[PDB]
Amino acid sequence: PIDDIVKNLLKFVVRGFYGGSFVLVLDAILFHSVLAEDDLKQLLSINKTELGPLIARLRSDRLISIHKQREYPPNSKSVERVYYYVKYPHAIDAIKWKVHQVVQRLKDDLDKNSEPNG
DNA sequence: AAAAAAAAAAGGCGCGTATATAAAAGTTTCAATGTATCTATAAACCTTTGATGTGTGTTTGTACAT
Repeated sequence: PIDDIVKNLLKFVVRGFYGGSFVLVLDAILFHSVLAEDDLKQLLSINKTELGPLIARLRSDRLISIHKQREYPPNSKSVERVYYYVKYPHAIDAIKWKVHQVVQRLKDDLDKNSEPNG
């Protein structure tokens, strides 16, 4: 549905004005909403400084609200995983405002213009 | 008293002191990367100990032979 477009649109921006690797964490956790954190790390098989700053954007854009996918461990102890429960509405909401802001960095800039007065 | 082996002793071989020329080969040293190994630490359990509704309990009022 538009939900695919929502994910589609997320890919575009995360690849339009973002680097290529930005969408890799998109698709990986887009495969399954409630995903174990290591699975993406395991399949990518990459370092934690090749994953940390990418995780930053996912929550810096709030696109991947990594839900604490708590599981029932067999040892009777703590169990959880960073399952990116995407907050589709809220993610774009800032984005639209984010977009607006750069336009303000042009809508204001229209007065910084052609013919010399100063 | 006589024979044999090592030291006393010096002068010099021959390139370290620069020393710059340049190519030719190679080393080591430095730093980013990767990994098992300490640790605390706060988050797992287990036990403890102070606060706690209440099952059982003292007065009220009872059908019920006695």
